[PDB]
Amino acid sequence: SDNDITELEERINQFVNLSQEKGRDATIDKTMRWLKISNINKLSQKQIAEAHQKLDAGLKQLDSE
Amino acid sequence: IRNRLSELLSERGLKISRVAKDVKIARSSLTSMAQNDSEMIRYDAIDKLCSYLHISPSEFFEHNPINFDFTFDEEPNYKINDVFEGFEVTANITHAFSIENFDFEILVDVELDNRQKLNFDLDVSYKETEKITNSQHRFIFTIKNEDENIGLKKYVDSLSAGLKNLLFKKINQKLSGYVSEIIVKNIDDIEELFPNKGEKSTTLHKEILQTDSRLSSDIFKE
Amino acid sequence: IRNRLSELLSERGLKISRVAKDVKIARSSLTSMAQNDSEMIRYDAIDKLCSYLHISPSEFFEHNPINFDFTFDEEPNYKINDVFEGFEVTANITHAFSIENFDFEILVDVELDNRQKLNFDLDVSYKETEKITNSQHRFIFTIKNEDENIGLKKYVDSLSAGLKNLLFKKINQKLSGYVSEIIVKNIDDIEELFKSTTLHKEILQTDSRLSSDIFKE
Amino acid sequence: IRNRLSELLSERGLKISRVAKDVKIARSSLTSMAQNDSEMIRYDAIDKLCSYLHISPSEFFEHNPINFDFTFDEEPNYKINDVFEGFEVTANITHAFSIENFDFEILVDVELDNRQKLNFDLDVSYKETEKITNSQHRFIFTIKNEDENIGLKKYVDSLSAGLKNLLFKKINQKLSGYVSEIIVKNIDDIEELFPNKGEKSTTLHKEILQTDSRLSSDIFKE
Amino acid sequence: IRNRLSELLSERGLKISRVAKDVKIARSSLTSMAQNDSEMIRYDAIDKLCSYLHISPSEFFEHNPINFDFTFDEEPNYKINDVFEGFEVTANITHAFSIENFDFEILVDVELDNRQKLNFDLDVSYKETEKITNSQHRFIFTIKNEDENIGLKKYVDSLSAGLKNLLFKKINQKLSGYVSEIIVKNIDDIEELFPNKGEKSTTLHKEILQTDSRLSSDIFKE
Repeated sequence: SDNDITELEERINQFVNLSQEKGRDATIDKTMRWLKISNINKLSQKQIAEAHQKLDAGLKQLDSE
Repeated sequence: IRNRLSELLSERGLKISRVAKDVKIARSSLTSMAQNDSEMIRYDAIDKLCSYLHISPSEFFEHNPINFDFTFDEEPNYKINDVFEGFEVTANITHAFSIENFDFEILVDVELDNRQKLNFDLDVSYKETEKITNSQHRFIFTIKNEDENIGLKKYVDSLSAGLKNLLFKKINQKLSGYVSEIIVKNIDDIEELFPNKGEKSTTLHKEILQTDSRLSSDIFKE
Repeated sequence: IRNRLSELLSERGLKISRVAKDVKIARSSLTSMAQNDSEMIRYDAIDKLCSYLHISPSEFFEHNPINFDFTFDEEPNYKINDVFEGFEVTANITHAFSIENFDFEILVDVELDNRQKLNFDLDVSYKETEKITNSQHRFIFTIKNEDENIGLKKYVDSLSAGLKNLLFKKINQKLSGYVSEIIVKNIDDIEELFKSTTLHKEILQTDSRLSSDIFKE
Repeated sequence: IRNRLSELLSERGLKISRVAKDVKIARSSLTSMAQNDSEMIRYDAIDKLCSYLHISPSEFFEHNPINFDFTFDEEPNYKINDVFEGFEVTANITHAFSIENFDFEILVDVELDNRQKLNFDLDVSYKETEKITNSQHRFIFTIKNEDENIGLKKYVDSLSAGLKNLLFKKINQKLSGYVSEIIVKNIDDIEELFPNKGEKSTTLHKEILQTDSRLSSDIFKE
Repeated sequence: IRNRLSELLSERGLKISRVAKDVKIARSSLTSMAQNDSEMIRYDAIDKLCSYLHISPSEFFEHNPINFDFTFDEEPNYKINDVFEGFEVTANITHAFSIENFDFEILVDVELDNRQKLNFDLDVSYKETEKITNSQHRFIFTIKNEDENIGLKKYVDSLSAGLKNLLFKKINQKLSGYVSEIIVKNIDDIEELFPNKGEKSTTLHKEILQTDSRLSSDIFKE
């Protein structure tokens, strides 16, 4: 779902950037490791939605931090 | 027993570095030995310090014949629910897991000057995961039978304030090590993917071992 | 600083093994620490000993504010004579060689309780070799300027007998290491053909002691 | 017979751990031996305990010369209908199967001090699969000829309460083992696909062996 | 503490085999347990014996609260000259070697009913390699400071004759094991080329381990 992979990619890169903005070193490969996905480009939609839940929660927590 | 270095230099007003420059003893070792935490001491060190401070070892070594030996349960009554609240994303012990309960028995064989030794049993249960900082937390335990061990408290408070603090340290350190050991065997590694402050990435293991659980009871107030 | 565990046990007749069993401490460590030989002591050890012996750490640790420091000349005045003959019969440094001269000054600071400290220079020259054993001979050095060290004797015997013996042991070791380092470099190894020892090893084992009115023991 | 450790330390008020710290005996072994269940004991153990408690073996060991030996039917009259109501999804013995009937004969060769031995026959029939917890159940049996074995009850109650409890334990344990053995041979493996509570996956076999069937009759009340 | 089986059946006049046939206990285990040497026993075994003999455990077990714990020197003062006079052709410990001297310290922490414990030091030296038979020898040791340990003897003789014999056995056995251990580490294997009597071939090691060194002193007469 190239539209989903762009949304997922934008959020995971946003999460990486926010971590770096927080001063916490962040790399895309690690945030992909959080999703434990082997290929972001090819994934089932439900997994993109499931991944979002992980990133959004994490993104919000650094906000509180 | 404990060296009174901290009390000695507080009374003198001198600093550890100043003493180290005077007695030619390594700053790190001397500052560690200044704290009662160090368990080993050198004869050269006691000679140099006693001479520098112009005092006999009497003032250097605070000794009380009442020996408090502590033993812990080989198997405790511990339940640790695992809550997967993004420990990796947030390095907080609460995010990694939570102690449902942690109760066990701490046997204290208090020994007077005479070989006569009195044993006190402590039903100690986990009470709360106190959050000292946003970064780390301290587990807090409580003695259910502390009222029974009122005589133990009488013996604890019968010692000097410095020796009382040394016991509290020893109890806290043993308890921390024990709790961290149990938890690290019960909880899988939860590595932190993103380092906080980019300084280092720490696995939950490093956090729980770093976590220092200090027992809280009227038996041990200070 | 003088552990009196040894003295205390002689007072109470308590065997070292008996104390080790009662205080749950290794016999080897307790016996090593008994004559204050080890330079490291565990807080647990002293705590257990004090509680067990019903003593304050005062009766365990005897300390005299006075401090003695010994500095040896970087370059000593030494001459060597190597016989190379008779070492083979049985370990004997004297047959293998001997030190014709080994005069050198040792700067000794006797520090008083007052920050001020007193510097005394003693010149010790090779006097003879002590035949303590046929296998081992200990070099003897005599103080030439004992006049400058008259106060040195007074400070030395001002300390307790145990402390005096401690000093004598330390100075003896230091002198032995000094002379062995100096000599082994100028001495070729001789194999003990008559379990296997090289004259170098002999030099290492051979010690030296300052025989003087200032240090009689 | 049984060591009176449980009764001894109840009277003393001491805890097993406290005794273990005193007599240098392993906590697990000592706590097991504290219960009358242990079938073996060490002279070292009896020496250390008798000395610690400052008591002769008389008090330490409670012995009644009346020996109750139990034998069970090689072949019982057992009918076990299989009703597989989702045992794999719900771990309840009821869901796995149900005992239509389980009657058999338990021969008890009660022996007095004298070699004179009296044998009592027990027509014991399954009565109900009592559900102790939502997780596990206890099979309940009943003696049809218990009124005939009224003399047996007279002999049972003629013993000490501790020894009576020890017999009840022995009878229950033998009966449980027997019943679980018969059922496990009669019922195929019904593995539990989903670990119970997710903590561990246990097969019906493990459940029935874990199941403890205690006989219920006026002969054995306590 | 020791089971008084030997004394019990001596008084009854019965034989171990006869008892074993009665209580269904293995002859070897029962005969070993009849001797005080056994360090382990079964509740089933005590139940059966107490019932068969119609006696309470009081008579069955003899316990004296005075506990004699023995400790030996980690390093002894031992000199063992090697004189190989054809040990392989003649299997005599004397032919294999000879003890020049074997002195060491045996610490006995005698404990009364109260935790108060008294320690007695035994300067024990090898005296003679007593030759019990032409085949084997017994090493004999002697306590130099036995006169100092006169109080120990007072405590030893204060016990029952059976318990005294049990101590003597324990002391002998520990001493034998210790001496054989030291010697076997100090003496190389001296295999016996010709089986002794042709029945079996035994190495010096087997001979010294078989060798049983019993201490001899007025402290321990019987």
